[PDB]
This record gives sequence, structure tokens and C-alpha cells, in this order.
Amino acid sequence: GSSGSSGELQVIQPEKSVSVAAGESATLRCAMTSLIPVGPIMWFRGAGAGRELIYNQKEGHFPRVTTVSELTKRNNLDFSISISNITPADAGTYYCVKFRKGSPDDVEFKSGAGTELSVRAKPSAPVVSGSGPSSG
Repeated sequence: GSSGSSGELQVIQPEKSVSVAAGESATLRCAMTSLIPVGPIMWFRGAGAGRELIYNQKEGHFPRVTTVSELTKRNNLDFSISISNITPADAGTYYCVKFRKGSPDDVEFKSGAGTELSVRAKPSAPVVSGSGPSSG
């Protein structure tokens, strides 16, 4: 009849592990099974231990991070992000944490399984056969 919340929210992590190259743009897929309890989204690499803030929906000037989909819209479950200019020092495992709207600030509610990033060292030049046109 009149039901808005379907079950209990849950961090959906389709991409078990991403694959990119030093200097490429990674795609950390993420989506919740619901919007309740309401709350923003925050990424952290190494959840539980050594967790480093990757992105912050609430605020934060992150140029490298380009929201794959508009979050301003209404009822936007898709919370996937794209970190451009990937580095071999940022690799590891990004855990999509679903923070719940709270005061004075949000509060950790769910923790994504943890998407492992596979940063592939920069590429290399092709087999350089001397300097000159084909001979013999």
C-alpha cells in the first residue's frame, strides 16, 4: 500500500576489484538497496585500520573525483565515484561507507565489502629499432 523503505539499507559492491594504470581514472561502483536511514556517502581505503578518506559527499574540494552520476537529483542510489589520475600509492581497497544523517555530524552505518584497486604501473615505449627507415 504505502511503503517507502524496502527492507534494510545495504552497501552493494558489484566490482570486487577495479583495474587501472598509474595515471588512469578508476571506477569504484557503489549503490545502496535503500535511502533509509537517510545519509550522505563517504569513501575510505583500509576501513577498520589505516582507513584514509577518499571522498566526501557533504563537502570537500576533490577535482580528481568526478561523480559518475548526479547526486543532487532525488532518489539517487547510484553512489559510484571516479578518481582520475590514479597513482601506485593510492592502490589498496576502497570501502564504500554509508554514513547516516546525524548531528552534529553523520555517523557510520554500513561498510562496503571493500573494492580492491589494481594500479598498473605506467606503460612503456615500444621496441625501438635504431633511428631510421626499414633496411635489409
